[PDB]
Amino acid sequence: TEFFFHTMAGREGLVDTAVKTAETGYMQRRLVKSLEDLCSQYDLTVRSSTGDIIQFIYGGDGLDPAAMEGKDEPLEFKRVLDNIKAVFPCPSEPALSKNELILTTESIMKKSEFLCCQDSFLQEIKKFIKGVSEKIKKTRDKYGINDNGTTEPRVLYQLDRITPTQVEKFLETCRDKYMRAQMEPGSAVGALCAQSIGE
Amino acid sequence: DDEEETYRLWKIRKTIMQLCHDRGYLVTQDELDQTLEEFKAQSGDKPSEGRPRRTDLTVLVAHNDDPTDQMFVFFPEEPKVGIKTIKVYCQRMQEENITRALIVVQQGMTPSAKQSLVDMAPKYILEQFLQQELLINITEHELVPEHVVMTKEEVTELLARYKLRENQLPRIQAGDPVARYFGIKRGQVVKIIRPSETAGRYITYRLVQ
Amino acid sequence: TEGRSRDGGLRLGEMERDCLIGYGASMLLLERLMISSDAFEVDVCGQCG
Amino acid sequence: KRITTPYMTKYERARVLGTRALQIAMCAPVMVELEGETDPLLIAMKELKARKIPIIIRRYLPDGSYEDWGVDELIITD
Amino acid sequence: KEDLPKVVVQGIPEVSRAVIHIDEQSGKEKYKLLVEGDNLRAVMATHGVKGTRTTSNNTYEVEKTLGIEAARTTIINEIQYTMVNHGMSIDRRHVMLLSDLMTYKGEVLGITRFGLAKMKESVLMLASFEKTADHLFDAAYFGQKDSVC
Ligand SMILES: [Zn+2]
Repeated sequence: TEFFFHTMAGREGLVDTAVKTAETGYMQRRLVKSLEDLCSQYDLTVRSSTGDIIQFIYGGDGLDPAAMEGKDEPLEFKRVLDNIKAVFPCPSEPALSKNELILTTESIMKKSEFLCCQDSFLQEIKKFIKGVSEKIKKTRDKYGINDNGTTEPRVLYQLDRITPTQVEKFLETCRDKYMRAQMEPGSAVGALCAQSIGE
Repeated sequence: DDEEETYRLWKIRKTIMQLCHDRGYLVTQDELDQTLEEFKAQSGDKPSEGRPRRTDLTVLVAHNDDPTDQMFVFFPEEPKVGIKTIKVYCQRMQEENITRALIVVQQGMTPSAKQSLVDMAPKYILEQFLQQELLINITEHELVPEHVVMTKEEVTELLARYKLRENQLPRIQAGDPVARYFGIKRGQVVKIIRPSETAGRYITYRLVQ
Repeated sequence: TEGRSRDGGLRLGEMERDCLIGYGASMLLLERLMISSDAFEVDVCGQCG
Repeated sequence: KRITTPYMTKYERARVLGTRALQIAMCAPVMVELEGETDPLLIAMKELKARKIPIIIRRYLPDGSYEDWGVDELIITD
Repeated sequence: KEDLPKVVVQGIPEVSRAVIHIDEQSGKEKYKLLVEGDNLRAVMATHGVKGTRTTSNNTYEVEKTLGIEAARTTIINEIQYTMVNHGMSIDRRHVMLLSDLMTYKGEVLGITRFGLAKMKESVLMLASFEKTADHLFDAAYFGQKDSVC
């Protein structure tokens, strides 16, 4: 009895495999047969073969999904900061307070090359660095860590140790990654979208 | 009786007057902050006063730029508006020399009257609606962004930027609710302000047909 | 020709002409589909068409 | 002033390498020195790394305007 | 006598059923109303309902009642919601593109033989897809030129 019931369920599961793929095939063909033409241009609009605009900016941001390290997002700043910390553990540089952090970053971000960046990204990194500044404040407060650099248990400074060279490296690498996540003009967005919806 | 009906009349006044305000024509905040009870104080009662002209408005002059442009607001009490009523309100509009007239009907329009409402007078516009549509203002809904009508200079700037010809834009059609909401004549462009998962507002432009 | 029984080589259905576009390659598609397979030359008259 | 991106895209890399390989396959002049190489495409990638290729890409905008960029002058990366 | 009992007396003629769904999460242990029916305009014709926060799953309904922009957002929303409802991931840019394509013409044009005719113009790709002979003969009738584009 159980054997027969179990086989009745097994064949039931079996029979759907090919039919689902038939319906998948007549999704695939009719989609790509309509959407394959769309191309992304050097001005960053998306235009039909007749040249008429469809999207003024592709994807609202001009960024290829193939670059997103985060959830549809190009970066995870926690990970990046940890990585940069590990590779360059310079012991000579001093530690910085919230004031030093903010003045150092402001000293750098004002550079024009950053101003060539999407303002939104700059504001977001501002928020990230502001949050870490607040946390380092919390830590030094909870351990009353002297900014003068004079306390005996030197270990106390290792808690949230960061250095200006590290700030420079982190910011420049963030710029690099963001810049290289852009979609390249000439790519066939329509075909990739079609296959992404189909598979 | 028909407490809901009185509430509906209150709400149609509220919403129509908010619409006309948004369209730039003469409205004042003290009017905007009217209350249902205050409206009760103004009006009579559903059985005592009825559907006819009791609290409707025609003060809606083009306070925005030139009050000489003005709208009527008419409340034909008959469930179905016939061509003869169209003539009655046509001579109302002509006598008053008013350029616009917002019409609301209870249960719709006759074919002759429906036909006339596209050819009555090129000089005049008599936008038609039913009370049901006006019970809510579509602008308040979550599922729609804000919009703006763009002046020819701004249109020129945009089409210069990307070097387009207006026919190359995305389209919007005259029959869309928002299009009627603002009475946008075809051959124009409106800016769309799309919200986003982030503060970055998505801005985009669309041509009316 | 058709296949192994009669010396036909391979078939490259629509669903690979799709992936070639996916990558975006153009000279590969042009070659694979008209140069190598069955290229031919014809003559037309401009005046009448 | 030029507006297009200063980096070279995948597609430009592909086509420039392809066409220069076609050229080099024939007896066209060559500039980078060769260590017993025999394949055209390897000569092509050597030169591209050396930025020796005699080509200018003429990018086209949709409206008929255009820019020019020197292959020796774009930003290149692996 | 057999006909009269069927007649409507009260309620929405077009509504089939509704239900008060109830929730329990800490944020709020409250109630919410779910409806089946194909007149979104009708329900917002009522007092009590927070009509500004309504929604109809049907694309045509939202298009009819709120306009094309709401229809577009609903298309993207529904594709993504159904996909995650199963458990798939798909980058939102793809689905955003596909959303806009359907509506750039000022109307929702589905991916159908009818939509395709209303969306493309060249001849061969019509003739390749479906209704070939019809398209061919009508094209010869019109004397259409066709660019290789
Ligand atoms: Zn001839």
